[PDB]
Amino acid sequence: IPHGKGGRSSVSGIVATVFGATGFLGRYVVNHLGRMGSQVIVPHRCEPYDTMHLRPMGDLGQIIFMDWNGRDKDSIRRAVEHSSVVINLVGREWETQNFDFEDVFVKIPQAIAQVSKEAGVEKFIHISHLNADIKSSSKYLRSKAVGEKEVRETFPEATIIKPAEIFGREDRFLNYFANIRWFGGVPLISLGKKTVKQPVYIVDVTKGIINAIKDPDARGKTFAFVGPSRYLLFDLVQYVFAVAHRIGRLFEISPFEPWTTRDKVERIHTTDKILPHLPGLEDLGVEATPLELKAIEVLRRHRTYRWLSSEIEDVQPAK
Amino acid sequence: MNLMLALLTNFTLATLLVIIAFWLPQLNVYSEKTSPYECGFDPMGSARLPFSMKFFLVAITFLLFDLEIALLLPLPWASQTANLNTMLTMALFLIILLAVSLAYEWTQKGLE
Ligand SMILES: NC(=O)c1ccc[n+]([C@@H]2O[C@H](COP(=O)([O-])OP(=O)(O)OC[C@H]3O[C@@H](n4cnc5c(N)ncnc54)[C@H](OP(=O)(O)O)[C@@H]3O)[C@@H](O)[C@H]2O)c1
Repeated sequence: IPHGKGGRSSVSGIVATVFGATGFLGRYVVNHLGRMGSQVIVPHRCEPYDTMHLRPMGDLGQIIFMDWNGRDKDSIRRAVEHSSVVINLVGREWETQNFDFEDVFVKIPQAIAQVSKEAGVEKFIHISHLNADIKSSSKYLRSKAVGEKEVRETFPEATIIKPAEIFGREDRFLNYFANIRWFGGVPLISLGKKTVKQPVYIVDVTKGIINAIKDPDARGKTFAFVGPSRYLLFDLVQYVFAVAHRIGRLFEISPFEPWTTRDKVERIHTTDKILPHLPGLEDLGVEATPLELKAIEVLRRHRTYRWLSSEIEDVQPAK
Repeated sequence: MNLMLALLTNFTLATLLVIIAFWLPQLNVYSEKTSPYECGFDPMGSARLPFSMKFFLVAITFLLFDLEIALLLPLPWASQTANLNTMLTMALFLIILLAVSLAYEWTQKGLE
């Protein structure tokens, strides 16, 4: 039950449990739950120090930390016992040299679709992507579609979310570009055919959740997040170099956290603008943010003062 | 032929240790907030570098006292010599010729 103003130090009824919550997507969620105030039980894998910038979000006794491996059952059956909602965003990029990567999107969202489901939770939420299609792409992009399909068997009403591609503040998607101060700028693959996707702004995706977390009546009704205005061009890569003007890893360096001479060069250019009958963002209101307002901020190289911004795009066509 | 391999050892050991500190163990692609910070423990300095007169005369004055020590430099080689009344009375000239250049400037230095 709620009480008083929801500024800080209130009760607000909900008791979430947000798995992951260290990466760019999982962290920025917990910031908006350390405002309205709630028992946001965040468990973390193996990181004592790398989670320290998360503590001045929970007021005093709001958040709480636990350690958990993920494959073992009861390590994820001990935190899910006292909860109201539980959302999932676990996962990564490329296959690691210890794990198997196949069932990690199958058994592990099912390992927390175990007695977690039975114990009395509600509003269990998973994530998707706008390009995860069971047609022959990719090793990561499909086998996420296994997680769309093989985990849908349990919890027949979830509101699994299907956000668009994200541009943000500390992300990897747009930041994979303009970090290519290198012996050449090679696009994918010297072509501007299907560029670009829908770069939704990360504040909207973390505002969609917290409007769905007490919506009500949003269970089973999966959602797909609208992007900015409107499609975009290959001019994006030219626009990135327009204004730019050309955790827990190791002690010295981690010798393998690469740029992946594999599927990753084409894990983003397979676009597949999916079904526009999905409800999917504006009805999960209210949020609609462009790119050309929030583009100055995260792009940051050695000029640092002089921008003189005028670069834009028409729509582009098929708008 | 080691003079010249007496120093190219010393500089390739020098440039070795800097790139195994500036490069290698470094690469800060994580959070690495290089935002507007790093401004040398301050903020934005909208002023440029202003001229300071009392810190220009210190440059020129040294340069004109630096020349005639190189004239004064071959005094130990001017010992094992011929006619030495010339050698003594000319060696005393340059020092006084350096000394007067003090005393004229010494009546106006400024807060140096
Ligand atoms: N919606 C989108 O547009 C989009 C884009 C890219 C990726 N994704 C996927 O959607 C989620 C977004 O995550 P993100 O953007 O914050 O990047 P992220 O680096 O994948 O962060 C997610 C967290 O999951 C952790 N993790 C990886 N393997 C794990 C395992 N076996 N067990 C427990 N934790 C594990 C990661 O490292 P730790 O174990 O150290 O915590 C990380 O902290 C991820 O699942 C991601 O693969 C979505």
